[PDB]
Amino acid sequence: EELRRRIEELERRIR
Amino acid sequence: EELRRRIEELERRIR
Amino acid sequence: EELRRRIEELERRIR
Repeated sequence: EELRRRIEELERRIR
Repeated sequence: EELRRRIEELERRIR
Repeated sequence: EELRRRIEELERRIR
């Protein structure tokens, strides 16, 4: 969950 | 693999 | 650590 949520937040901003 | 591939796709776009 | 550090480097650039 920890790293998944951080990836998900980056994806909203970039993709 | 799941999270690795998503990081790899973000890296292509940013770095 | 591997994937964490890569996420951390992306976060510095985006957020």
